[PDB]
Amino acid sequence: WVTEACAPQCPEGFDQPPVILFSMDGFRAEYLQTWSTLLPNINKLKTCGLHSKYMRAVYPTKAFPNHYTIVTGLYPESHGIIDNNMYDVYLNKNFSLSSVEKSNPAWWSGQPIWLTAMYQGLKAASYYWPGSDVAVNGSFPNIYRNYSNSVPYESRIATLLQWLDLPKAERPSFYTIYVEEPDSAGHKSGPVSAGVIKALQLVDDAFGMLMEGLKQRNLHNCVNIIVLADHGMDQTSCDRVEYMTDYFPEINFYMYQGPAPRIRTRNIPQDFFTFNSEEIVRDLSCRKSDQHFKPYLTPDLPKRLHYAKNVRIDKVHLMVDRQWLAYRNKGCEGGTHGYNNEFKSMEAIFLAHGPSFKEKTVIEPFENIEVYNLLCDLLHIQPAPNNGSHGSLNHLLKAPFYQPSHAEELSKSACGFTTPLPKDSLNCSCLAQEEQVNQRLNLNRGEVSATEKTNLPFGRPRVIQKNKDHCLLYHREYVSGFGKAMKMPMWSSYTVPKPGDTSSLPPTVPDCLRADVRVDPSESQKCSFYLADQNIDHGFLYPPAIKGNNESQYDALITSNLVPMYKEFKKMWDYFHKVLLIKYAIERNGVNVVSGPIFDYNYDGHFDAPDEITNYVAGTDVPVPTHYFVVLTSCKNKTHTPDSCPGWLDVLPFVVPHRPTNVESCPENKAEDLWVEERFKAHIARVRDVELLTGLDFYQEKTQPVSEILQLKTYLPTF
Ligand SMILES: Nc1ncnc2c1ncn2[C@@H]1O[C@H](COP(=O)(O)NP(=O)(O)OP(=O)(O)O)[C@@H](O)[C@H]1O
Ligand SMILES: *[C@@H]1O[C@H](CO)[C@@H](O[C@@H]2O[C@H](CO)[C@@H](O)[C@H](O)[C@H]2NC(C)=O)[C@H](O)[C@H]1NC(C)=O
Ligand SMILES: *[C@@H]1O[C@H](CO)[C@@H](O[C@@H]2O[C@H](CO)[C@@H](O)[C@H](O)[C@H]2NC(C)=O)[C@H](O)[C@H]1NC(C)=O
Ligand SMILES: *[C@@H]1O[C@H](CO)[C@@H](O[C@@H]2O[C@H](CO)[C@@H](O)[C@H](O)[C@H]2NC(C)=O)[C@H](O)[C@H]1NC(C)=O
Ligand SMILES: *[C@@H]1O[C@H](CO)[C@@H](O)[C@H](O)[C@H]1NC(C)=O
Ligand SMILES: [Ca+2]
Ligand SMILES: [Zn+2]
Ligand SMILES: [Zn+2]
Repeated sequence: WVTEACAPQCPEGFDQPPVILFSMDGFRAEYLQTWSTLLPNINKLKTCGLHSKYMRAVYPTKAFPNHYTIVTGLYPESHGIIDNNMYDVYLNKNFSLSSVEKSNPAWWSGQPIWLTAMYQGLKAASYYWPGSDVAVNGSFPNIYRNYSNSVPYESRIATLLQWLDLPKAERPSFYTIYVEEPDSAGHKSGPVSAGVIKALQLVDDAFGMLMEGLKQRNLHNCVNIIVLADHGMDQTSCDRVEYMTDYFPEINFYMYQGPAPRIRTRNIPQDFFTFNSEEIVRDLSCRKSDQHFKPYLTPDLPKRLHYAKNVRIDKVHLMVDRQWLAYRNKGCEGGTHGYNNEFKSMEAIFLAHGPSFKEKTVIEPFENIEVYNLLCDLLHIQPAPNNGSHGSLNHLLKAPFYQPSHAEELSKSACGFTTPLPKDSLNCSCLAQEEQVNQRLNLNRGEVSATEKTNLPFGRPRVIQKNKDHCLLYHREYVSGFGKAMKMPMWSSYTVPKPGDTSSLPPTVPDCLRADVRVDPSESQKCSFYLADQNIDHGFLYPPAIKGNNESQYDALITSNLVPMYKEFKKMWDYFHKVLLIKYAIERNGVNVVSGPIFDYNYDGHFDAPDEITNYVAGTDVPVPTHYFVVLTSCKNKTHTPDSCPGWLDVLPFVVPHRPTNVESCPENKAEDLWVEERFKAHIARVRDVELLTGLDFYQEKTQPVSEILQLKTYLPTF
């Protein structure tokens, strides 16, 4: 097989292609992009078959959360396995690799692929996998095997080939195989060592034994083999470790030491809920200028990670930088994993071979949460509710099983111009003159279609929320979707064109703010609402001084486009729309911005119901957003503008947390140009992430297949 050339070639007896999920622990993308030629069998698979540049892991980048994420399609917070070592309050038990509690079905949530196959009339066998040796939802896989890390790989492969020798009735359709290397060698020496090469050569022979075995069984060109990894590897040193003793006078708390630290109380389960978690982050927030970590609360963490809604995730969490560790006391060598999944060193591998997959194709990077949807499509089975976008991975397959469709709108738009005179002043006034700008808001059929072409190129974001009373408001420079109930816009779409050298930019008009004649005063936001609240003040979603002359910016300064913002948050919001937005408009040759509020007080990752919202503006029914999104959209080819682009798009979304203090960025000593960009970049999320938090599906009028649009939806930009 290793000497053979690139080729369904399935023989009689086998009617459907079998799926094998090969896992090589700690096999980073760096290993495949540098040492691939040293691996004869793996190099023959990357050339003939299909492979990605890298496969994005899930935080924390460890075996048990990632392996179980691949088989379920759920985030660690949803499937329960948030860490290899964790504690449950309600069950009052400790989960550990050495403990017997690993076999307890109460820890394991969701439905893995092997069970999904069994519930749909397909047998599933497994030779090692975190969860396969556990009775998830009562049932066990058809051929499960109790874990033993010291078993030789040749015997593991031999028994898997023996399962394929079984007759059609007893013969399983789905398989999984786990390998400890090149992870064990990564901890022993490091990611750039001779030790990992020997382990990489050892996994190559192990994969070689499977392909050579399948060759004599005439299944090497029939089997849909998927060789992937859980995480990557990063070098560590005893000099590159942050000690907690240098931050606290006395340690009276339990900490999960390593790349993903979690602070918990010792007295459990009584003092768990009453433990002052917000105190620890406050005592760790920018204590040193050369600090190698950042303390975070569960909802304060970047939304893209999806690591908050689970009782096992301790409220106080630590975000350690690249190559650096965190320990409780003074009492390391080689390498480790558990860091941010966005990091280059934590990028896993993905390689596939078979008749279902496209031959000699190098696909773009994707998240492990999507593997479950692909596995279901390969086995011809309906998936269980997972967090992966079904249909996103159709570009990998020659013949896609699931054809995705656009998200159905559950709420119809129904605001209209009648007279330019306002019924109620709403305690707001502009010093400037007669009401001439009020008639400019009133646009004819042609003028509406003009702004629905320039500022709305991919169409209006459809409301996926049930009974959401909303109205569409049109302006010459921006189109917005006002939310009648929350008295603020859900979204605001506007295409900023490519500007000149622009050394001096026009400033925003101060003290000028009028009332909207289209929106009814009962559903309108009053300026007196922010008068009583000293902490929160009126902020505009769409910046007025971004398009046109001094007269044109009068449309934004109205009761509409007004959203509640903190005085400290405005420093991040205004600087981004005055310096950064223009800077990235030059690089992309114009940019389409879709911005709005996010309500996620229950930190589940989904949009909040009116009852779910806990904080409102002082003595008013207008809510306060938890986060604010900014979706920047352009094109892959820089020659075209977002208003008129034929081809593939380029996206840069954000989920900026709406916090009363900039304690996350730490603005002390640093000028706005040194921390605003850094925070936005740290809070970059997928288009699917903004969609789930708002209940607004984007890009529905874009002339491209639903499968191709989902690739942009799942896309996460990495710098
Ligand atoms: N199904 C399983 N059941 C129990 N233990 C397993 C199973 N699969 C793998 N393991 C064990 O989990 C290890 C991989 O876990 P990890 O890579 O997540 N953690 P490790 O390398 O020990 O170091 P840390 O950075 O977490 O300190 C393997 O080497 C096995 O010993
Ligand atoms: C889980 O294991 C930890 C130890 O790893 C246990 O923590 C101890 O809990 C007692 C109170 O019950 C404290 O006084 C000790 O200080 C804790 N130990 C350490 C090392 O800090 C915990 O009780 C275990 N939980 C269960 C349910 O087994
Ligand atoms: C994996 O190990 C477990 C625990 O040793 C085995 O489970 C036992 O199975 C027998 C029947 O074979 C039952 O009578 C026991 O009650 C089970 N114990 C527990 C704690 O579940 C299991 O059979 C082993 N599986 C394999 C494939 O070796
Ligand atoms: C990931 O998917 C799961 C399943 O679709 C979601 O979990 C469900 O969420 C609803 C609403 O909160 C609950 O009523 C269900 O009980 C949950 N089920 C399970 C098994 O957890 C989860 O919210 C999704 N997460 C994201 C980020 O999309
Ligand atoms: C558990 O198994 C039963 C079998 O009847 C099934 O109906 C149910 O959906 C399963 N639940 C999960 C969470 O897999
Ligand atoms: Ca929510
Ligand atoms: Zn691992
Ligand atoms: Zn490991």
